Parts: sequence; C-alpha cells; structure tokens
Amino acid sequence: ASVYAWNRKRISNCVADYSVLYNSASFSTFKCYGVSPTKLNDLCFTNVYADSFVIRGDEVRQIAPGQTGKIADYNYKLPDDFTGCVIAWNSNNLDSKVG
Amino acid sequence: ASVYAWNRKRISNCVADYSVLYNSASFSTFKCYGVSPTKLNDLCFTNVYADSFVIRGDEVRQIAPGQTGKIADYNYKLPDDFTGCVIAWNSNNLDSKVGGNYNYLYRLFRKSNLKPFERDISTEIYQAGSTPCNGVEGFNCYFPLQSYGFQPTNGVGYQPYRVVVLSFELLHAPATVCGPKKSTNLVKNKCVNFNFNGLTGTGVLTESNKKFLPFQQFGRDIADTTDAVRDPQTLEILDITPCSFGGV
Amino acid sequence: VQLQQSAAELARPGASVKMSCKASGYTFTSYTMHWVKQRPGQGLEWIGYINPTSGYTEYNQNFKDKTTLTADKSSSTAYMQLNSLTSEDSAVYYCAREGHRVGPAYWGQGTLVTVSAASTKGPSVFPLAPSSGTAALGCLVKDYFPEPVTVSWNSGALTSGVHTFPAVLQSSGLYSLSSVVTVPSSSLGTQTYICNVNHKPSNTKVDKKVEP
Amino acid sequence: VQLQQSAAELARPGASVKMSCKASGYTFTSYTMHWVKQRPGQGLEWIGYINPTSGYTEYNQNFKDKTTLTADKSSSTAYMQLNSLTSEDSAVYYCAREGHRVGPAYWGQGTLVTVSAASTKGPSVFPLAPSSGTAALGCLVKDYFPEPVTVSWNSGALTSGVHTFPAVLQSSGLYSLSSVVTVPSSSLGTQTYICNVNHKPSNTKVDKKVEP
Amino acid sequence: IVLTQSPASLAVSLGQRATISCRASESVDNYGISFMNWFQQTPGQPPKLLIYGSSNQGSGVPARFSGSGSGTDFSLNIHPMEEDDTAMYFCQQSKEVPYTFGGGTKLEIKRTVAAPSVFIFPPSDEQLKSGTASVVCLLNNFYPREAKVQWKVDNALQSGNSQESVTEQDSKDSTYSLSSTLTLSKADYEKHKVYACEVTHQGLSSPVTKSFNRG
Amino acid sequence: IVLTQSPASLAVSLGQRATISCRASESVDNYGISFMNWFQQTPGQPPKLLIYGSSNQGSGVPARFSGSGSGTDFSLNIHPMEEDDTAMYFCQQSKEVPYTFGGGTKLEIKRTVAAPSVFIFPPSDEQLKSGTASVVCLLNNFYPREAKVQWKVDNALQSGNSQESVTEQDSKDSTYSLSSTLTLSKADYEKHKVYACEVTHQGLSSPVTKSFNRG
Ligand SMILES: *[C@@H]1O[C@H](CO)[C@@H](O)[C@H](O)[C@H]1NC(C)=O
Repeated sequence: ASVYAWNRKRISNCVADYSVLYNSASFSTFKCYGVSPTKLNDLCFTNVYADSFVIRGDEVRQIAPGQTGKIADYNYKLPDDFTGCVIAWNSNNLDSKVG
Repeated sequence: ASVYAWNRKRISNCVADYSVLYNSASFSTFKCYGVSPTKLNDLCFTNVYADSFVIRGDEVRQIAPGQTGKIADYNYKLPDDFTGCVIAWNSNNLDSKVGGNYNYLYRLFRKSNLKPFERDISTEIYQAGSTPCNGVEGFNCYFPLQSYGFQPTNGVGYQPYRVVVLSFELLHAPATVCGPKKSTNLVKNKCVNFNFNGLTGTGVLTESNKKFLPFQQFGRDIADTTDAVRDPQTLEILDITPCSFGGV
Repeated sequence: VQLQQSAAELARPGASVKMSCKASGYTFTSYTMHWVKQRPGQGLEWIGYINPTSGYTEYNQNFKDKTTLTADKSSSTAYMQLNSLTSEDSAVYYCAREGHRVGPAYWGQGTLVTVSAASTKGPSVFPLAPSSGTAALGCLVKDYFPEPVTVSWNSGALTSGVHTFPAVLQSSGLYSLSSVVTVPSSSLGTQTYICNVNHKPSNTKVDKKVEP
Repeated sequence: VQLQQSAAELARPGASVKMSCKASGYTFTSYTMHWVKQRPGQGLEWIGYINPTSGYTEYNQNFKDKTTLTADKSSSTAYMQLNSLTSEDSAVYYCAREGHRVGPAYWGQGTLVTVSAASTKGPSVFPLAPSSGTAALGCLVKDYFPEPVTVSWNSGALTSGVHTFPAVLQSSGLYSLSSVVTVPSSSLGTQTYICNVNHKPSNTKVDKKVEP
Repeated sequence: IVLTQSPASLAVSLGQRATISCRASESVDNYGISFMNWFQQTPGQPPKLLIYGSSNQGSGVPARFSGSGSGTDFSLNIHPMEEDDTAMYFCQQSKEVPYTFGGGTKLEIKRTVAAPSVFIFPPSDEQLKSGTASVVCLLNNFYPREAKVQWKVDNALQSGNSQESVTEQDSKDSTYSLSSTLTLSKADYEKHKVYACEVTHQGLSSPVTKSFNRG
Repeated sequence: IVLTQSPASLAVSLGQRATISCRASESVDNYGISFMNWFQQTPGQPPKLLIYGSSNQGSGVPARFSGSGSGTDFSLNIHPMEEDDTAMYFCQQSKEVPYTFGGGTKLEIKRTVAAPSVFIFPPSDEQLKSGTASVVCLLNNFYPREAKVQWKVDNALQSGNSQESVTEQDSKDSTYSLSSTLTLSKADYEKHKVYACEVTHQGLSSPVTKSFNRG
C-alpha cells in the first residue's frame, strides 16, 4: 500500500522465526531501536504490529523516532520510544514500470 | 593488502609528526576516538600500530568501535575502547584498472565473528549446509573469499578506499613514540609545570633518595600518587612535591 | 581451466553412451563437476553433479534413472553413462566445473549425442535453376545423414550473396537444406556456376552445375 | 477529461463575443476553469479563472475590464465574454481545467477569435509561370478572407516538392499565400500542371493552368 | 513573476541532450514544493502538461522529458531526442495568482547545412492586367532557418515592400522553404528594367544574385 | 525454482540499453548473498559465466554488462551494447540443489525495417525423375523475422507440408533470410497447374504473391 495508507497487520498467537530477516540479502536498512537485531530469536513479545508501505529512497531516513520531514510529519510518524525494528530494501525492479 | 589480510606495521622509536596527516586534505575521513587530532602532537604513546588495507567506500563506516557489518563481522574488528584514529581516503585512480581489479579480496563466510584485532587468512572451504565439505567446493561449500571487482566507473560507494587505522596505547608505561614538542632545561627547587614524557602536573622536583631499579621509571606512594619520576634524558630520579597551598 | 570432451557420438535408440570430460589447470580433486543438457536451439537443463573426492552423485529428478556419473581421479577424468537412449535425448551435453558459488561455472566445448536409427547416406543434389537485374539460383541437398555438410560455390570463388540455410530433419529422419546465391542477370548466360558439396561420413564429394 | 469549445468566431471591431467551454469526464463542480490567450505563433498570457461551484472570478489586470467569466453547473458549461474587440484581440483563446497544482492543466482544442473590419472575399489566383535541372512554377492566392484556402496540384496528383507557404495578412486586411512546386525540366513540354484552390467561406473552387 | 527562457531557439540532432532553461524573477518555491511547470505544444494542438512541479511528470509523458531545478532556476532536458519532440516548450509559474508563461522555446531537429535553391518568379500577365505586380524570390531546401533576402530594383535596395513567408521544418526533408513577395503598382513595376533577388545564407560562400529583366 | 525470463527476444541498436529480466517463483537469496547468475552463449560455443551473484562480474567481463536486483527479481543491462554481444543470455539459480536455467534471451542488433525480396523455384527435372518435387520460396534481406509463408496450389492452402528454415543474422547486412520448401510426390505435384507462395511481412503493406505455372 501507499505510505499515506500504510497497511498494518497484527502478529499474535504464533511462533515467529526471524531467520528470513537474517537470510535475505535484499534488506538495506535493518535498524532496531530498544532491541538488538541478533537477539530477536530469544525474546517474547506480547503483541506485534507489522506495518508496511512503499516510500522514496531518500525518505527512508525519516522512518525513525524523533525525525522530521514530509513522511514523518504528514504520512507515517514513529513514537519517540519505539521498541521495534525498521527494515527497508530497494524495490526498483518490482515497483517501477515503463512510463 | 586486502581487508582480510590487513597489513600491520609496528611503529616504534620515532618522532612522529601527525601534523602532515590532518593538514593534508587528501584524506576523506579522519575520525579519532579517545584522542583529539589537533592534540595528537602533544601526546606520547606507549606503542603505535598502523593497520592498512583496501576496502569498499560504503563499508568505510564499518571501521569504527561498536559497528557491525560484513567487514566488521568477518574481516576487521575494532575494540570498543579504541584509543586511536581511522584515516580513509579514496584511491579510485590507483586501485582501479581497465577491465577489472580482482586482486583485493574480502571474507564473505566465517563461522563466528572474529575477535577484535584478529586476522583470519585461512582459505578453508566454508560449510554453509549440513553436509561436510571435506575440502571440495560444492552446492553448500564455498570459498570464503570474494573479489571486490574494482572498475574505473563505479559509484562513490563502490569505489575503493584505502584505510589506515592507527592504534595508540596511552598509559603510564614507558613511551617510545612522542611528538616533537622541543625540550627544556631542568630546574629543581621551584613550583613549575613539568611535562615529563607526557605526564603533566604542578610541583617542585627535588633530588630523590629513592632507590629505583633499572626497569623502574616512576614512583607511586600510598593511595597511588605519582611522587617520583625518571626523566627520559638524564635517566635520573626526581621526587615531585606539590607546591604549597593553604587556607587564609 | 580448460576441459576437453568426446566429439559427436551417435547411437541407435535404446543404446548407451559414455562421455569423458578431461580436466586441466586445477586439482580436479577439490571442485565438484556438473553436467548440463542443452537441446539444440533450446534452454539448458542441469543433469547432475559429482564430487571427485567422494563419489557422491546427485542427479536431477528427471534424469535420475537414465543417467549415471562416475569420476576417476587417476586420469583426472569425469564420465557420464546415458542409458536407454531415445529421440528426446538427442542433444549437446556440457561438462562444467563449479566455481564462484555457481553450480556450473567453467564449461568445456560440448559433446553432441545423436540418437537416431538411421544410417550414413550420401547427399542428393538438385539444381534450383534461375527463373526465366539480380536473379537467384542455388542447390538443394536432400536425404543425407548425418550432419555436417560442407557447401561452397565455384570452389569458394562466390562468397558474396550466398546464403546456406540450416538443415531441418524430415519425417524420414534425414537432413535437407537449400544453399542459394544471388547473381546479376548479366552473367546468367556467361558464367557457369557449380555448387560443391562435401559430406565426410559418406565421403561424398559432388559438384553440381546449375544453369538456366 | 476532455473539453469542447466554440469554433472560429469572427467579429467587427467594437463588438462582443461569447465563447462556450463544455466540460466532459469530470464533475465540473470541483475544478476551477481557467481561460488563456495565445496570439498566433506567440506567447501565452493567462486571462483569468472562474470557480464553478462558487462564482468567484479573478482576472488578469490587463483583461479585467474587457473580459467577463460566467459558469453554468446545470449544463456543465463555462462562458467567456469579450467586449470592445480590437485588432489586438485576434488570437487563439484556450479553455483549461485545474489539475496537479497548475492553474491551466487540461486544455481544450482552441478557439480562434478574429477581429477585423474586412468581409468575406473570394481568392484571386494567378499563375507563377516557370522562367524561360529542376524548374520551378506555382500559383499565388491573393486577396481572400478569411482563412483558410486549400491548395493542391492536379487534384492531389502531385505531392512531392509541393510547398504551401503560410498566409500573411497584408496592410489591406487580406490574406495571400504562394503554393510552389519544383518539377523536372523535361516535364515542361508535355506534362500539364494545374493548381486547384478551394475557399469554403467564399465557396470558390478554381483551377488554373500553369505553362512556360 | 517574469520568466526568462534561455535558449528559445534550439536545434539538436536526434539522440542528443537538449536543455531549455527557465529563470524566474522571484522564488516560485512555496510550502516547500516547487510550482514551476513545463508545457509542450505540438503545431496545431493545444498545450499539454509535461512537468507539473519541478520534477513530477504529467500523465502519459515519456521518461525522456526531465525537469530539474529549484528556487528561481529550472531546466528541462530531453536526452533521447525523437521526431515527436519538435514542438514549442513553455515554462509557467503557479506560485502567484497571475500565472505567467515563458517566452517559449521552438525545438527542432538538426541536419547538415544545405545551400538554398534560389528561383525567381516574374508576375503573371493577368496580374499586370489588374494593375498590380508581385515578384517572388524562392529558397528551396535550405538549412538553417537564418536567411537574408534583398530586393534590387534596377540596383536599388527596397525596404518595406517585401513580405517573407517561411514554411515549417519538413517531416522528412528537415529543410526549410522561403518565399519573398515584392508588391508594386503596375506603373511603378513597368518603370524599372531589371529586378534581382539577393540571397545571403550560411551555406553559401558569397551572396547569390538572381536577376531578370522586365519582359 | 522456476525462472521466468522476460523479454527473451530483444532487438536493440548499437549503443542502446538492453534489459533482460529474470523473476523467480521462490526466493533465491540465502546467507545474506544472492545466487542468481547470468550466462552468455555465442553460437557454436559453450555458455560462459558473465555475472556470478546478483552484481559481481565474472572473469574477463567488460564493464558494459551490469547485473542488479534481489529478492525474487533480477535484471541484466548492457548500456553500450556492441556488435559482439549477439548471443543467448541465460539466468540460473544456485539456491536449491536442482539448478534451473531460464528460458534464455536471444539478443540481436536492431535496424530499419526492410522489405523482403521474395523469390520462387520449381523443382528440378532431375528431382522429378526421382519422384519427388520440392517447390522453394525464398525471402532474402528482410527484418524482422516475423513473416508468414503460405503455399497456394490451385488456390488451395497447404499446412503441415512445408518446412521453413531461417538463417542467422548477417554479420554486415544484419538482415534475416528464410526458405520454405514444400515437398510433394511426383504424382501429386503433377496433378495441379498453378503454384504460388504468399508472403506476409511487416515491410510489406500487403502480402505479396509469387506464382508460377508448371510448364
Ligand atoms: C640526547 O640528544 C641530544 C642531542 O644530540 C644531546 O644533546 C643529549 O646529550 C642526548 N642525551 C644524552 C643523555 O646524552
């Protein structure tokens, strides 16, 4: 979905395998706040939210706590505390068409 | 040398003038941790290491304490303390040729993250899958080294950068590498601002009756206060007494 | 790294064929060897791979039954045995060495395995005479086996404007192709043109004179 | 989104003209409609915009007096009225729809407003005869009003090398254009050349012979 | 806001970069975004939006057209030049209420310089019967557009008596055609013996004179 | 894994970008790296490795070839395409044990559309004594390959009786050539009078008939 109508899914009542994050090569930014990227396989979470959208590359920086810009101010704002991980990868080959 | 086999030179017994380093504008990154570059001249270091290698530009940020990434995880790790400096400059003209430059290599696969200042030059076939390699490159058995593939046209990120990491050891131990900082005649009975081989204080320097052993260079009393020091030129012992202070 | 193979093996349906891949320029003991199939003018299908140090062979699911892979480190040679050859198996099989985390990386020439019940025969040449500027003529070679066929004009004296279409197999299992050439109409009545056809397996050398 | 305008209105100096823009493909009640002026072969000057839902008109300073903008949401049609027409007002007015934060975004064809004191007149066609390689001949159409005049050779039987220059308005207030063709020198003797001119406003269809 | 459009006459061959540069008197930037827009007008067609905003492309606009710039300076670039790009390109501002367009750049494709075929047409006899004379000087298949025409009436330069009509660039020939009409009264036309046309063009090493005597 | 290779037949002129795309049914990336690899095969030669991994270049690979992409989609680009790039390009995955190769893309240099020179040849008399009769239709110097050859024997369309052979692209002319041979028995051939070959090609506004009478 578009960034303005970002699509949120609730992850709960399931066992989570994070290997797909470590095994995949596409992920360019893998920044975690409040948790460590390598220790997600030993943590238990009460409830998970997996929001997703498509953004412009130069704006990937704005998806982070305490950041300002068009996306953060008007499209998708993250809380200052934000115990969670932001994973962004380039999708030029899939999300770009002729024209 | 390649990042996996990074070349370490041990600098010792010299007068090192760091002014040429930060004065020159050729260097792209000059990030010093634990020491200020402008103050590099005044300090004296117990020992200096120079670890030089060639890395990809976008991976230059991985050469820092508390940083992760392929280079940091498997090729070159910096300790979290790291009282030293990292100097990286672009070298696209020198290290890129017509066609491709495949001399430089970096380690894709290693079983565990390497310890700080550890070097792994082993080219043993890595075992990604369950089946043991037994030394043959197969489906899940790979050579641990990959060529960078430096070409004349590449993005700033992909262009080669030469990196020199200077690791200083700063302690009370005898110092070999020192900045120039001239010298000055010694005075005994007067409250001065002494600068013996990096140590800095304020006190009179009387002749010392203390019997130093040949390896001993400076004395500490109860509660660990530097009350005696051997100057690095006369090889003589001096007792330091802080000059008088009192209420009025 | 160079690999050499056998050349142009033909076998009747139901037979078995052994191909040898000779390695050079490396240990041959520390790199697995892969075998890949390529139908003529089609895609590549990976047959299977073998480890020289330990004879652990892993085959594709389709090719598990009719193929077997052996290795001989004594002569530094890999071998394939194809069993129960049929028409669909006629193809150019390739031998590759593993490298750069790619299964097949360093390929070697290629060995053509031709499964056909036919027999060696001589070409039959028929003149496509010019129709009565620039006119066209040529020869048609039909009912020859197997490939290849060498076609020239005036012993190589006519190379401009000559087009030799690739052969196509017929229902009888034999080969046919037309080799044509365009010539100015001013030379129709003056210059005699002859197509030279050479078929080594049948040792047939035929010169055919084309005239209007 | 397409817009339909009026067609080629002619008026005497000092008269007034009303022009209609018919929206199509959108609500017409959500986008302000702009009107722009363009002299033939010249720059663009934005005249002014009207909001359909709320009749708020804003005009350029130059066009504030002589221009009136109205709207009709019932028929989804905007109207532009020009008063006190002068020679400076003859141009190609354009209707545009708001879009993408641009004032004029989606334009509609274009309506030609012609202000002149002249009247409908028939063209006068004169043969430009060849002089006594490639020779040149043609026809000249002078003193016609208004534009355009369709000029062809042998009712379209000759198209190669035919240049129909654009008309120029003379000081007398009439239009003239020269239609010329280059022909082989040999064709002068036998080939017959005729120019066909059509002026629908005067309904004249005239054919002239051109000979050396 | 006054928009100045550097080069407004640009001739570039197919497959080459073409830059049209619009400079604004005041900042067109407002609310952070840019309001400079680029329009294209094909002859006989209404203007069409190419670039809305500084960089965003309009609907159905090929990737060849790219708009860049900020503040008071913007540029439009068309690197993969195609035959369908011969048009008139305008720059316009949407920051302030009075929308102002640029001067307009006429973009045409380039070809090698060719010499003009200069032809002279004396007025027809029936024209002399009507008391008017129009003498035509013609330039066929000449590039570039620059061309100077001079009427010599018995070795006398005429001014304010000639009208020049120039055709557009040909679709395939890409060479211009020019006509010059000299208009005179019949009595004045019959008073001078020789009528000559002087053509000055880049493709000629010297001005070309073609003349004819009356009759 | 099934690799789908979009466009598998590309025509691009010299110095023009050519993009060949490979998509995978499942993810090919593993252990942080990418395993899809691009192979080049010239006619009469074994395939050679161009791109090992997503972007890394094989040994002796010029800088023209650039591989990119990740996840399930990858692309190969040749921006300064050179005449020596006419070959077949395959994409192959190494993530799972059964190595799968893509359909393969045939790269050819583009040129202007040329009209086919269409010729016909009746069977030779010597072939007639052999009891076989082959009528041949030739299409010389035409581009592209798309061309339909229909055989009309006494105004009857034939199917499943003609073989079409297409030669490779010419080194210099860069124009395809096609031959259509229709084989018949002597008795069946001699029962009809008129034999025609109808050719449909892009360079022809209408299909062209080349016909001949037996005798
Ligand atoms: C150290 O070197 C200086 C300069 O040569 C000299 O004056 C001094 O005597 C040296 N130190 C000793 C202990 O001799």
